[PDB]
Amino acid sequence: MDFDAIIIGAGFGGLYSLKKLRDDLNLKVRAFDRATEVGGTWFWNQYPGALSDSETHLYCYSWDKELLQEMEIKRKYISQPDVLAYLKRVADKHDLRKDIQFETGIRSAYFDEENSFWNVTTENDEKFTARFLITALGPLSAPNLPKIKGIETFKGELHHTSRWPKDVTFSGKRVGVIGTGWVGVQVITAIASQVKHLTVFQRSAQYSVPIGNVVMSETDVAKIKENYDQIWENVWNSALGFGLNESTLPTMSVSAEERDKIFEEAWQEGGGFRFMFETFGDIAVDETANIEAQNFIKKKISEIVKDPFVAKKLTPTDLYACKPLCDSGYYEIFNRDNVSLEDVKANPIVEIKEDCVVTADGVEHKLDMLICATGFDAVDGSYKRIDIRGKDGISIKDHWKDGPNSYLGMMVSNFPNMFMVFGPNTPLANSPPIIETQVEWIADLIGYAEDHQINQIEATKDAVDNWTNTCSDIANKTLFAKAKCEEFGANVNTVYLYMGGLKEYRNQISEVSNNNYKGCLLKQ
Ligand SMILES: Cc1cc2nc3c(=O)[nH]c(=O)nc-3n(C[C@H](O)[C@H](O)[C@H](O)COP(=O)(O)OP(=O)(O)OC[C@H]3O[C@@H](n4cnc5c(N)ncnc54)[C@H](O)[C@@H]3O)c2cc1C
Repeated sequence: MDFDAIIIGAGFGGLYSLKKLRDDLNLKVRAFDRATEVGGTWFWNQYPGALSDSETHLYCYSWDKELLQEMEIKRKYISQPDVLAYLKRVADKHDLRKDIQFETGIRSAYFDEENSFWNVTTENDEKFTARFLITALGPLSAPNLPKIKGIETFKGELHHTSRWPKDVTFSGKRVGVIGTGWVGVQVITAIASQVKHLTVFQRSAQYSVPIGNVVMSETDVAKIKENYDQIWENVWNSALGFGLNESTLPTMSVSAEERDKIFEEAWQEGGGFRFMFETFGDIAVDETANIEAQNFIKKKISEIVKDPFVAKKLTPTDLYACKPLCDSGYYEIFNRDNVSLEDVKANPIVEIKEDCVVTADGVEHKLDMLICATGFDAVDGSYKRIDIRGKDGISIKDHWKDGPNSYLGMMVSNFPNMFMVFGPNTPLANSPPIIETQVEWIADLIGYAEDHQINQIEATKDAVDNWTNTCSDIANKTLFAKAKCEEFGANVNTVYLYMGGLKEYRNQISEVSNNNYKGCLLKQ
């Protein structure tokens, strides 16, 4: 056996997994990533305007109190270069890179039932054995594309936001962006003032609220650092872990004037989860409440965008649901003389040619640069790109052919000694706290197994199915089921997130570890 544990991924999840298993459990560990450096999604996504949804002081690890006191809190939210710099400092400080093998994709992982360990094979045909396999593959996968006809004929710059190259310049160029979601809102806002002309190809108009990303004073920062213990206690006692005052107030239980005041206060403070969950307690649950949130944003759109026909084209016709978006000046962009909005739901893209995007009306939109601002695949995307075989050689893709599943978001029946970080049916909450929660639970179970000579840990089918039912029962009280959210698993009816909150999740998994790991088979 080469290692006690093998870790796939060197983002937030894989890095803390390595720290806990190597330095706290004193195990022999190796992590692998295709990336050339740590950071995960913050290494891969380097597009213009990439920015956290979580406020800076909470989008980080909490377990190293020296790091908390040391860390840079430059603005209220944190840019992609600065998240990457942070994670590199973590790897510096805890000497992680010597046990990470970079530029190394994992092709397959086959469980050896005779030896109760995993046979792991890299894409360069290196074989490694390890008792435990930690799959820290992240909650999102890159989504490829149904090829637009003729895309291969385009002779200008063709950039995908999931593989954004260095050295891109914008001045003097006609630029187009396909995609107006999470990523597209950030890219469009960042580049509109830099290009000669911007054409935005909008397939679905989405809601977005201001992010309110401001510089943090030394005073601001000192008071956060003085109160950090209480700040994290509030995280662990919350549903979402975003530092919000999570509301229980029903939207329709106050007057129209008081409702507008509450929305306006959130709009001015900024933040997508703030607008959706600090204002009232039923926006994601009650359609009448949700329409109030919709209308507030639609009214802001009509006030910001002066041309009422442009404002109409930007105005959504859907539920205010899915992961809430925020922006640094998105609707304002459409007042610019050098910006054109194309509704490609009404006027679809039908072809790309050597110098243009062609819409169904026959119009050739001439471009020097075309940007595909893509969405993301759900969690199981990264898993079916690895040939993972468990008991009886059944693959993870086959085991999940009828929909992904898990016990607690961390274990899959028929896949012993494998632990997922951010696997299917993990809570919806701020990611670093979820990740620390899961990594610490896995390490407690693994350290337990080492102390009790147990060498095969497996969730039962009944435990997996009960968790699917638990998640289904919560998720179907909400509008997220009805809203068809790609990042929650609508393209895999079902929402593959535990939506009972971080505090309740930590109660659920602590009950399991406290009751002799019920739902798990512990074998010697
Ligand atoms: C632009 C953007 C902004 C975000 N902002 C927020 C935010 O504000 N708040 C929040 O809570 N979440 C946010 N997220 C969600 C984000 O996924 C998490 O916060 C967190 O970064 C996930 O870390 P991870 O280590 O779990 O996964 P990742 O960072 O995705 O790391 C997974 C790693 O696994 C590697 N890997 C996968 N398959 C293989 C293989 N076969 N072989 C080798 N390596 C492999 C990948 O290369 C990747 O580096 C954001 C995501 C994006 C894309």
